Amino acid sequence: PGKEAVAMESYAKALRMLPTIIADNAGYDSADLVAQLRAAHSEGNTTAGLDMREGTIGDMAILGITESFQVKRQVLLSAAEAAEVILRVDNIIKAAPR
Amino acid sequence: ASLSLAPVNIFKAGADEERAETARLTSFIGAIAIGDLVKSTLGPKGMDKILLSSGRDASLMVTNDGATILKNIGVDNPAAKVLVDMSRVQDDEVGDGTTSVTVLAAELLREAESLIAKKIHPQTIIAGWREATKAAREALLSSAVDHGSDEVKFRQDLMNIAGTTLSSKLLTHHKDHFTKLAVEAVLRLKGSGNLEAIHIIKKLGGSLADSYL
Amino acid sequence: ASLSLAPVNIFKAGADEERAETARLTSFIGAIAIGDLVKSTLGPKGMDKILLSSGRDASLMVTNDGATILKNIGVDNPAAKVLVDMSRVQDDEVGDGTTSVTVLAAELLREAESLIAKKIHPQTIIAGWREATKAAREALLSSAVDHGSDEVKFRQDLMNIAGTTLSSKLLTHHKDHFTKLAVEAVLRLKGSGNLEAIHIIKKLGGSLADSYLDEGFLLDKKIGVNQPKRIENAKILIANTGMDTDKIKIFGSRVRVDSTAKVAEIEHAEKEKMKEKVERILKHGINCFINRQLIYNYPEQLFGAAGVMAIEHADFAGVERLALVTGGEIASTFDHPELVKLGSCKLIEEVMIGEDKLIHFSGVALGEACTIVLRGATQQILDEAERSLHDALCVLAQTVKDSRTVYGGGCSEMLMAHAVTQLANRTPGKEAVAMESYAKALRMLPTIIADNAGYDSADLVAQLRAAHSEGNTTAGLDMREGTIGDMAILGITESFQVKRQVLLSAAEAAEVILRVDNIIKAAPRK
Amino acid sequence: EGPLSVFGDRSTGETIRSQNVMAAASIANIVKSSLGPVGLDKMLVDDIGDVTITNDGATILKLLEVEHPAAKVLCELADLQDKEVGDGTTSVVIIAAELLKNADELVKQKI
Amino acid sequence: RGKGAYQDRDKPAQIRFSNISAAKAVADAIRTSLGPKGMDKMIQDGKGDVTITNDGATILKQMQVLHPAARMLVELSKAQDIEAGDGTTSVVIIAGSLLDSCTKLLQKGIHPTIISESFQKALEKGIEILTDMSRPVELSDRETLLNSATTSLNSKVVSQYSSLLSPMSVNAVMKVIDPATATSVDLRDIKIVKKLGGTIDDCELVEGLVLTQKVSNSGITR
Amino acid sequence: LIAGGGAPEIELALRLTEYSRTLSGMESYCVRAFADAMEVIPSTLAENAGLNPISTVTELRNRHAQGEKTAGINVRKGGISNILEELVVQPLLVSVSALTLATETVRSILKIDDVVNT
Amino acid sequence: SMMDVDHQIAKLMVELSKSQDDEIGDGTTGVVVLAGALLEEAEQLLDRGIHPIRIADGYEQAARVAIEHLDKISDSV
Amino acid sequence: NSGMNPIQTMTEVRARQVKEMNPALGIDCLHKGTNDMKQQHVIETLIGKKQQISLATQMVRMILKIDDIRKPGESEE
Ligand SMILES: Nc1ncnc2c1ncn2[C@@H]1O[C@H](COP(=O)(O)OP(=O)(O)O)[C@@H](O)[C@H]1O
Ligand SMILES: Nc1ncnc2c1ncn2[C@@H]1O[C@H](COP(=O)(O)OP(=O)(O)O)[C@@H](O)[C@H]1O
Ligand SMILES: Nc1ncnc2c1ncn2[C@@H]1O[C@H](COP(=O)(O)OP(=O)(O)O)[C@@H](O)[C@H]1O
Ligand SMILES: Nc1ncnc2c1ncn2[C@@H]1O[C@H](COP(=O)(O)OP(=O)(O)O)[C@@H](O)[C@H]1O
Ligand SMILES: Nc1ncnc2c1ncn2[C@@H]1O[C@H](COP(=O)(O)OP(=O)(O)O)[C@@H](O)[C@H]1O
Ligand SMILES: [Mg+2]
Ligand SMILES: [Mg+2]
Ligand SMILES: [Mg+2]
Ligand SMILES: [Mg+2]
Repeated sequence: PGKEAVAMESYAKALRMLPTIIADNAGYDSADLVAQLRAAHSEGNTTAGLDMREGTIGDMAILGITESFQVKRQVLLSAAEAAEVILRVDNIIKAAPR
Repeated sequence: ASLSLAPVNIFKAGADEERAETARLTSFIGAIAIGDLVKSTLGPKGMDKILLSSGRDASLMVTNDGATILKNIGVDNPAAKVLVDMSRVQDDEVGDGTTSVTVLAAELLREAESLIAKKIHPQTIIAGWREATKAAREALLSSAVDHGSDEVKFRQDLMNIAGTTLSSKLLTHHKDHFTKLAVEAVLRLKGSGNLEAIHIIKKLGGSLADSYL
Repeated sequence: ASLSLAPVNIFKAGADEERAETARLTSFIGAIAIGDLVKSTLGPKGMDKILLSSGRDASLMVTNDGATILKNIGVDNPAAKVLVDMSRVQDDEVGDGTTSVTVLAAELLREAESLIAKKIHPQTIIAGWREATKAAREALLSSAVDHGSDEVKFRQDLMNIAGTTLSSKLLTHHKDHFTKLAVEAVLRLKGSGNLEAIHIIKKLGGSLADSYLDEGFLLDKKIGVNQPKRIENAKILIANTGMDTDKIKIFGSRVRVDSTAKVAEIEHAEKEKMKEKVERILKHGINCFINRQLIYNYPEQLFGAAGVMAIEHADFAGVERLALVTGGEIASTFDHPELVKLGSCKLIEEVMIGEDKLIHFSGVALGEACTIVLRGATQQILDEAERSLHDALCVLAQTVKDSRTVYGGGCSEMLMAHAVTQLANRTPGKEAVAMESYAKALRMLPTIIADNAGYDSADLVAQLRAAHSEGNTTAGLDMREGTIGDMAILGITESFQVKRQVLLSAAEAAEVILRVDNIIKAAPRK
Repeated sequence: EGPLSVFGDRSTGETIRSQNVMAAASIANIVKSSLGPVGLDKMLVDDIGDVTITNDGATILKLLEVEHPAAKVLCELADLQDKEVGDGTTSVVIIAAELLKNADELVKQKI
Repeated sequence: RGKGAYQDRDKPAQIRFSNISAAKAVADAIRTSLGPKGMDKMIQDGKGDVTITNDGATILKQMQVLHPAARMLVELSKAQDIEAGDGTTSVVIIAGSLLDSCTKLLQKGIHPTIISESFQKALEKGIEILTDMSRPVELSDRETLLNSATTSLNSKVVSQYSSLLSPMSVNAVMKVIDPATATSVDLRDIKIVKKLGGTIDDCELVEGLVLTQKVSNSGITR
Repeated sequence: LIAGGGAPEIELALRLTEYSRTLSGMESYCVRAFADAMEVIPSTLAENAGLNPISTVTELRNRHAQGEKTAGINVRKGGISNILEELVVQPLLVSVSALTLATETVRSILKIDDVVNT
Repeated sequence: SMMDVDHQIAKLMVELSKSQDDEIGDGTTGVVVLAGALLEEAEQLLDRGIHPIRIADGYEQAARVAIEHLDKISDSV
Repeated sequence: NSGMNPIQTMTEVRARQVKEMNPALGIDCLHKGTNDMKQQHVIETLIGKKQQISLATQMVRMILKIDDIRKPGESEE
C-alpha cells in the first residue's frame, strides 16, 4: 500500500526497459516482444527470453543464452545503489573551478 | 530564504548552489544523457562508438564497451560522474555489465524524475526502490542455476557464457572461433583467476579469424 | 548525407539546420518549457507571475493570465512561438482558456515525446490524435447543456460562469461582488456583443471592494468654463463636428484683399459662420453638447451664454458609448434637426472619484453601454483586476451569444478522456497508443488543477476517472474542501464555446508542431 | 545596496550628519577670511584665465562650483541675503555653519 | 496516507521570501521618518535634483526602487496619498510588517492562501475595532480641525510654524466647501504658490487671486 | 476622529490578539501575526521618540488592557499618557485606508509564485 | 568544509560545525540549524529595539536552563 | 523533511509532553505510529545535545557582539 507501490512499479518499468532497449537496438517491435515476455513471465514461463536471430521469444535454456549470476546481480545492485545516491541529492554546491 | 537567491551572495566568485528542483534537474538530465549515450551499444545488434580524442595525439578508439566509452569522455555533470565511476567499478568487479548497469541506473533515474513530477518525496521513492531491490535479489537468486558439478554441463555453460559475452562485441563475426579460444584460455588457468596470466599479443595484419590461442 | 553534417556546408555564415531528432528535441523542450511556465496559474488556487520587463521603462505586471504571460516574454524557440500565437488566438476568440490550451498543448507534446521514444512514427500519433479529437468533440457536445430559454436558469448559468472565470484570478477575494458586476455589465448590453461599450476606469486608491458598476455612465472629460455644472432632464446632442476654427474644406481658398479693413470683415464673417453653426446646434433644443473634436473659445463662450453644457474632446469611443447609453445620434450636420435624435438622461452632474472629477450621467435612457470603476491599492492590482474583468465579460458575452454550457472542475476534460479511452481500447494498432496518450494529457489537465491547490492530485484524478467510467458524467473537483462533487450543484460551469476552443486549438497546434522533422534557421538580423 | 537594491548610495545617521556639517563648514571656511575691516579679498580664476577679485561672500559662493547639497544650501542662503538685504552675505553663511556645527555636536550627545 | 505533497519546486518559496525581504527593507528604510520625532531624508536624483522630505509617498517615489515588491509598496503609498493624503509612511510600514510576519508563518508551513484569507479576517475585525474607537465630529468644531491639522504638521519641517499654518490650512479648506452639504473636497480649488524669499513665517492665505504673470504696463501697477 | 500616538495600532494589536485566541486553528496563528505586525507602528514611534520601545509598548498594551483605549506615546513627556491631552487626533479614514490598502497589497503579493524577465 | 564561502559569518558557521565534529563527531548539522534559528529570532528582537548584548545574555541564560534541563531529563545506558 | 506539517505536529507533541509528563515525545520521522522515541529506540547522547546547545549559543553570542565589519573589499585576484 501507498506511493511505495508506485515507486516499485517504476522500478519494474526500468527493469522492463532494459530488454526493451535490447530489442530496439535490433529493430524489432520492442513493445510487442516485451509485452509477450511480460505475459509469459506472469504465466510462469520463467525461461522466456528474446531470440534475436529471428526476432521472437524463445527458451533461453535451449538457445544457450546465459549470463553469470555474479554479473547480473552486480548489475542490479550497483544500478539501484547509484540511483539511490543520486536521488538523495537536493542541492549541488560547486566550488570555483581551478 | 535561499543560499544563492538571497539579498547577499555567500560564495566566492565562481561558485554556485543549485537548489531543490534545479539540482534534481541537472542530476536527472546528466544521468539520462549518460544513459542515452551508452545505450544503442546494448545487445547483439549493438553498434559501436568512435572515441576521437582531441589531444595532441588524437587517439582513436572504436568501442562497444560502456566502461571504456564513459571513461573516455569529458564529463562535467556530477551525477554523470557518479554513473561513470559506477561503470568503472562494474568493470573492475566483473568484466561485463557496464552498459547494462549504466542504462539501468539511467532508466531508474528517468522513472524517478517522472515520480518526482507526480509530487512524491524521493524518500518514499528510495524506500520503495529498496523493497524492490530486495524482491529482485530474491527472484534472481531463486532463478539462478548451478552446474559446476557436472563437468560437461559446466563446459557447455562456459561456452554459452563466452558466446553471450562476445555476441554484443565485434567478435560476433567469428563468435564460435573466439568462444573456443576464450574457454580454452580460462581452462588453461586450472582454477586460478589470475587474468594477468593470459597474455594477448596484437599483431597487425591478417584476418580476425587468423587469431588463435 | 545531411544538410549540415555534409563535407560542404550549404548555408550562409550564421544559419543552421536542426535535423529529425535534434528538431523534435528543441521543439518538445521549448513547448514543454512554455507549458510548465504558464501552469501553476491554473485553477482557483493558481498563483501570479511577475513580468519584470527589462526595457527602458521596466514595466511591472502581476498576472495569472496565460495569454499576457506568453505575450510578455522573449521567446526564441519556434515551437514556443507557435504555442504563444495559439494562446493569443485563444484570447482573441474568447476571453478564457489561454492557460488551459497552452498546458494542454504542452502535455500533448510531452506524451508525443514519450511515444516517439517508443519508436512510433509522428504520423501515426497525429492520426490517433485526430481520432481522439473527434471522439472528444462528440463527448463534449453531447454533454453540453443549454438553458438560454429559462431566463432565471440562464441568470444562474451567467452568475456561475462568471464565478468560475473569476475564481482563478485576484478577484476571487470578492468574487461574488465582481460576479454581480460582470453579470450586470453584460446584461446592460441587451444582447449586443460590443465589449468596447463596457468601459473600465481604473482609479488608484480604495479597496477592490469599493469597485462598482455605475447605474448611469461616467466620462473623464471636462465641462467648459462659463458653462453649467449640473443639468436635470438633460437633452444631449452628440456630435463629431469641427467647432475648432472650422475651415471650409476648399484648400486653395485664400483671403487676398487690398485693405486690412477687408481682412477684419472676413474675420468677422468667420466668427459669424461659427455663431450660425452654434445657433443651428441650439435649434435642436438641448442642454448638453458632446463633441468628439475640440471646442474652441468662441463656441465655448456661445454655449455658455446659451446655458448649455459643452463637453469637448470626447473620443470616438466616448461618443459611441454615449450614443449607446443615451440614445442620441452622432451628428455632423444640423440643417435638419427633426432627423437628429437626441440623447436623454435624468441628470448630468460632476462627481469625485479618488482625486479626479468626472461627468456622471444618471437616469440614462438606453443603458446599452457600461462604466466600471475599479479601485485598488496598486496599479498592478488595478491592471490585473481589469484583465480579470475583461476575461469574465468576454466569457459572459460569448455565453449570451451561445448559451451552451459544459461543467468544469475537470469534469469536461475527464469526460473527453473517457470517450478517447473508449475509442482507444476498441482500436487496433499504435493509433490506440496515441489515443491513450491524448487521454493522458486530457487527464493531466485536472491533475494540474489539483496540484496547484496542494491536494492529492493522483488520488482525486483516480476518483474522478472512476466516476466518469461509472457514468457519473457530472463528477468534478470541489476545491473548497478538496474532494469530488457534483458540478451541477456546486455551480462550476464553463462556456461550451471556451472548452471546445481549448480542445481544438490545443490539438491543432500540437499537430502542427509534431509534423516537424527539420528546423532551418536563417542568419539572424541582430 | 543589499536589501533595498536602490541603484545608488545611501548615507545614514551620524555619518550623513557629519557630512552635512563638513560641507557647511567648508563653505564657511571659504569666506571666513573676508569678514570685517581686516578681511581680505579673494581671487577666483574661471578655468580659462577669467579673473575675479572680490570680498562679497555672495559673489564668492556664486562663482564656486559646489556639488554637495548641504553646501548648495549655504550658497543659496548667501544669494537670498544678497537679494533681500544687500549686506550680511558672509556673516549669514558663517552663522548658519556655526549653528550647524554646534547643533550636530548636540545631536551627537543624543539630544 | 503517510507523507503529504512533496512540493518538488522551491522557487515559489524563494520568490515569496525575496518579495518579503524587499518589502521589509523598504519598510525599515523609511521607518525613521515616522512621527513627530522622525527625521527627513535627502534624495539626490540622477540629474542632481535634490529633495528633502518627510513624506513616505515622496520618499519612495523619488528613490528609484528596483525590486518588484518594493515597486508595489511605492504604488501602495501613492494610493494612500490619493485616498487619504496622510498615512503614506504608516501604510508602507504596516505592509512591510505584515510581510515580515508572513515570513515566519510560511516557515511554520502555512499556505499563502490561508495567510491571505486570515489577513482579510483580521482586516475586517480591525475595521470594526477602529470604527468602535472613533468618535463623530461636526465640521463646525473648529478646535478639532485645528488639532487635526496640527497633528498632521507635527511630523514635518513646518511644525515650529504650525501655530501659523494650521489656521491657514483650515481656513483654506473651509473656504472652498459648503460645510453643510459637502461630501468631499477638490484641492485644485486651493492654489499653492511657492515663491522663494523670506521665511515660512511669511506664508499667506489670499482669499482673492494671485498670479505670477507679469504686468505689461509701466506706471500702472495698482 | 481617532486618537493618535499609536493608540489605534495598539488597540488593534490587542483586540486582534484576543480575536486570534478565539479563532482556534491555523487562522489563529495568522491573526496573531497580523496583531503583532500592527504592533510595530507604536514600537517605531517609541524608538524614534528616544524611549525604550519594549518597555514603552508593554506599558501601552497594559494601559489599553485596563481600558484607556485613548492612550498613546507622549513624546513631550516622554512616555505613555492619554494622548488627547496633547491634542493628537487624526481622521479615522487615515487609519482605515492604511489598514485596507496594506492588507490588499499584502494579499496581492502573497498570490505571487514566480518572476519572469520579459 | 567543501562549501566555498566568502562571507565571514558563513565562515563562522563552518567553524562552528567543525567544532561540533571535533568535540563530538555528531550533531554537525543540528548546531548550524540551531544557531541560524537563534539569529533569526534575534532579528525580530533587534527590530523591537533590544540591545544585541541583552539578546546574547538572555540566550546564555536560556542555554543554561536548557543544559540543566537536559541533565534532568537524561537517561543512562 | 518528513512531509508532516511543522506547526500542527509540533504543537500536538508539545501539548502531549506537557499533559503526560514525557520528554520522549517527538516527531515520527519514519511514521511508525508512536511519538514515543524511548519506544522507537531513538537515542542521542547527552553530551551531544549539550554541546550543540552550548556551541550554538556561544557562537550566536560572538556574532551578535559584532557590529562593525571592514573587509579588504578590493575585489583583487
Ligand atoms: N543470442 C542472444 N539472444 C538474446 N539476447 C542476447 C543474445 N546474446 C546476447 N544477448 C544479450 O545481449 C546483452 C549484451 O550486453 P553487453 O553489451 O555485454 O552489456 P554490458 O556492456 O552492460 O555488459 C546481454 O545482456 C544479453 O542479455
Ligand atoms: N470551484 C471550482 N472547483 C473546481 N474547479 C474550478 C473551480 N473554479 C474554477 N475551476 C477550474 O479552474 C480553471 C480556471 O482556469 P483558468 O486559470 O481560467 O484557465 P485559462 O487561463 O486557460 O482560462 C477552470 O478550468 C475551471 O475548470
Ligand atoms: N569699522 C568696523 N569696526 C568693527 N566692526 C566692523 C566694522 N565694519 C564692519 N564690521 C563688522 O564686520 C561684520 C561683517 O562686515 P562685512 O564683512 O563688511 O560685511 P558682510 O558680512 O556682509 O560681508 C559686520 O557684522 C560688522 O559688525
Ligand atoms: N505630538 C505628537 N505626539 C505623539 N504622537 C504623535 C504626535 N503627532 C503625531 N503623532 C503620531 O505620529 C504619527 C506620525 O505619522 P506620519 O509620519 O505623519 O505618518 P505618515 O507619514 O504615514 O502620514 C501619527 O500616526 C500620529 O499618530
Ligand atoms: N530514527 C529517527 N527518528 C526520529 N528522529 C531522528 C531519527 N534519527 C535521527 N533523528 C533526528 O535527526 C536529527 C539529525 O540527526 P543526523 O542528521 O543523524 O545528524 P546531525 O544531528 O549531525 O544532523 C537529530 O537531532 C535527531 O533528533
Ligand atoms: Mg558483454
Ligand atoms: Mg480564466
Ligand atoms: Mg558688508
Ligand atoms: Mg503626517
